[PDB]
Amino acid sequence: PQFGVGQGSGFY
Amino acid sequence: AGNLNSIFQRSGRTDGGDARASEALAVFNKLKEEAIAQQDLHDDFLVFRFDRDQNRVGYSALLVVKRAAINGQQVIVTRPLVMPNDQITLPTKKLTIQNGMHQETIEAEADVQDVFTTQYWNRICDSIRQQTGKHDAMVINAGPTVIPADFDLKDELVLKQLLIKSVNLCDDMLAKRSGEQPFSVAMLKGTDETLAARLNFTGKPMHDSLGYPIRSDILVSLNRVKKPGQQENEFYEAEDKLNQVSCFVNLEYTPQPQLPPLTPAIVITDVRQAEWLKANTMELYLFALSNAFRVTANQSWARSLLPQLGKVKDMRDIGAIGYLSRLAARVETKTETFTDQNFAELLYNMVRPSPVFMSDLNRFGDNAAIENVFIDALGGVNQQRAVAAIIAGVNNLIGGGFEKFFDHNTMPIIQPYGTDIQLGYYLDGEGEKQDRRDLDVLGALNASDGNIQEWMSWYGTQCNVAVHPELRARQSKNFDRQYLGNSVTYTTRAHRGIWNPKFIEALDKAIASVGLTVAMDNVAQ
Amino acid sequence: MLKGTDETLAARLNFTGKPMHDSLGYPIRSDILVSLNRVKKPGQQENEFYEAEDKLNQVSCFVNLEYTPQPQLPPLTPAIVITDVRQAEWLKANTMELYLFALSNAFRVTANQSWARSLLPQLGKVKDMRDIGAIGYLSRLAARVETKTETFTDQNFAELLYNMVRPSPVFMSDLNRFGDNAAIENV
Amino acid sequence: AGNLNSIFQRSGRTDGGDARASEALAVFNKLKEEAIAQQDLHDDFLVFRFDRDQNRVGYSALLVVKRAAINGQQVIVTRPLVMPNDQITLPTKKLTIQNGMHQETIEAEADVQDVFTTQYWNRICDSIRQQTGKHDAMVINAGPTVIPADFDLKDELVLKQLLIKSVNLCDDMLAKRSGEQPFSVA
Repeated sequence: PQFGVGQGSGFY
Repeated sequence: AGNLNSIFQRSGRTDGGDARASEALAVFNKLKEEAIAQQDLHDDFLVFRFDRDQNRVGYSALLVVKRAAINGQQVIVTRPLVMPNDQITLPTKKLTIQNGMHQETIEAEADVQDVFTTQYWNRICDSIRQQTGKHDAMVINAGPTVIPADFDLKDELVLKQLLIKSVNLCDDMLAKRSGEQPFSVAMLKGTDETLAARLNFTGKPMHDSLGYPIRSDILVSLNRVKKPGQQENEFYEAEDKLNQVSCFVNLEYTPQPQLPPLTPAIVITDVRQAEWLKANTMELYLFALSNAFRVTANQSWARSLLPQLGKVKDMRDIGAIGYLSRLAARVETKTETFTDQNFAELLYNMVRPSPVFMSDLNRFGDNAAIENVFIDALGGVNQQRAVAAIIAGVNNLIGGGFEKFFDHNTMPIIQPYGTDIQLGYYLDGEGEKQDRRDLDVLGALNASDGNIQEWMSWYGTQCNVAVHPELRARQSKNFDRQYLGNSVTYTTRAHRGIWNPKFIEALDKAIASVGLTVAMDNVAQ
Repeated sequence: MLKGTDETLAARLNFTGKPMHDSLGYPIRSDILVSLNRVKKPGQQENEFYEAEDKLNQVSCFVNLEYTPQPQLPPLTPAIVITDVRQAEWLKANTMELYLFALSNAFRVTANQSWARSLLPQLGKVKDMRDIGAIGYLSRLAARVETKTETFTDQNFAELLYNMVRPSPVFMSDLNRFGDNAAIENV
Repeated sequence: AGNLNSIFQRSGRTDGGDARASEALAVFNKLKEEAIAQQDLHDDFLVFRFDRDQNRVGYSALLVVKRAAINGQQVIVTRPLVMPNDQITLPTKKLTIQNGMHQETIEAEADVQDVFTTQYWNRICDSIRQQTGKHDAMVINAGPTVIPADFDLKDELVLKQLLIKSVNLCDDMLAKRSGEQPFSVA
């Protein structure tokens, strides 16, 4: 139902 | 207590690290050196061990690390390689499920999705700084992946290739942070060059960076842009390929309040550039995705559903479709009286004419640095940023104008499919690895041999997402033991989503509209 | 740095019948291992992301007996002898402050009469050396006390201590110029 | 592919290519080190790889390289060692011959003289420059040679001598470029 977000990088 | 790490780590070194992270470091350092000796790898970088003992993770990992200073900022790009250890159990998480008025808790092991928390990453970054000396560095996430406990560590070839691929990606991300120029149709659009493409009805699986099989019914091959009459590049031999997309088509049994009952669910399972190209960027990815669209837009995917006539062991034989149809029976497809015309009729009555395009999304896959933007684009705190990155990537391909087809803020690029994906493989009668996804709708109908009640119990498990996913995962595993066999190994899980039809319209039309014409090789069926 | 608002300490006295080993694998005698742990309130903890342990430090003590005849007091005066001082394996540093904090673990081994458990008999041993029944040779009995058998009671044990062992031990320690703590022990 | 390779070869590396060429690079590296240890050769030269999957080559080669700055010009001197492989098929020339009144075609595999074209040389120039970092250097062709497909790589003596001789030829060409005084009857 919800979207968790990990520590992505470069694009943001 | 956890704040005593500020004292614990102030000075000195210790004797520690798990047996797999120890062995993994030793083989990876060996491989680095051989790659340098053979001149395949450049000697500009470091490999590091991240310990569960020395620092704050549940699972140890090796870190593929490269660095450069970019416009005064120290930048490090890291691609973690998780090392699960079969002898080490991390305390489980409590999954409390509110089943209406009944509350029950299931305890379960943390998978790489649960392990790779935001703090897990932040701890990886801190350890690297301790190991590189770059205490003020910024660290780029190239996407964690995992090298599973199960197999023997002696496969130097694969391990070498993992380092090679991981450093490739690290160089890309330093470059793209450095402002490197994007992939575009303009680079392909020679004034004397054109594209062409075909659908491969493979009869075989394709394999990820660790050698595990990936389901594909159709491999779409986009030919190298070129033209007869161009200057030949000396005495050369090459495959005329630019890129490819791996996909499969299921037949989902879907609701209706006149359409037939099954949906042609076209699923992308992998996106690859031709092997001669080294870089992996969003523009390259996005351009290749148009390969799946053409599967149903210009050509007809339904050929992939033909039964393997003459082969007794076809677990996904189309004849099974008769169990969901009004026949409530397997269609006799073993017989000399079964024709192409009869096949088409089964589909006329059972399968909807309008294709649906969706894809897997895997934060831990071979393309994780990129998969992550497409995943965050599904929803969450940074959806707007992920979407902005994706639309920018297509505009880089076409020179602007994606926005002339649709509003990305009214039409988010990828929607959730809800039911997520359990990945794994099973062994066949000769011991080969096959994708567990084979028990799809036709697969499951043959597995139960027409027992529709058994099929529907399974089918509801794979569709009703009001049911907590742990409950669904347990029943999915129960069904594999009964129908697939006990020789089943589970691998890293993944998300699925639906590509917005307007994203698709804009990508395909925008490329065609700027003149990068592609011919179909299968000019007529 | 230890006084967390969500953190307290607690300790356990271990009476197990096994030795410790030093830095080159040689045995160390002790009767009691005093283990001091970090206990946190069950809210958010750093360990939500990792396997974790609460050991802070440990002091290993031996319980001795000094014979002090009076030509009255029970003839044997016990002592708590520190045979080793260690920090938890999590802490790489070894300093004076850490050593001193850990020493408070020996002090607490004498809470109540816990330290005297080291003087008990233990299971099934036909002829073995730390048997309290040997104490009967210095006491009026001039004989070994039948302590290893099914006819020896808890009450008889308590009586051997009441008459032969003084209830309050002397604290002392062994300082090794060449041990791993030598930088500190030499002070 | 060439329009893309400009930038998408810059980021990342791969494995692959002819195993015989990899063996040849490895035996030369071994011999190089033995020669340094025994003081037969100075550790002042580099050996690079020229390979199929990167350069679309026809035949693979090892490249022996020396460098000097001569009157301000950075100069790279090299001697390629071409490596044919009996297990690898090479594309042929289609030779149309007017045999009297009728044209017939004979196909033949390109030989080392057909493969080592001016452009092959230009790609050697560029490949070495990228591996040495001297992107604006002038490159001297010291005269290539060949290590034929047919035979055991077990003749370390021959391979050692080829390396020594290649190094010497490279030095003579730099010496010419720098104005070294000629041999004369004087």
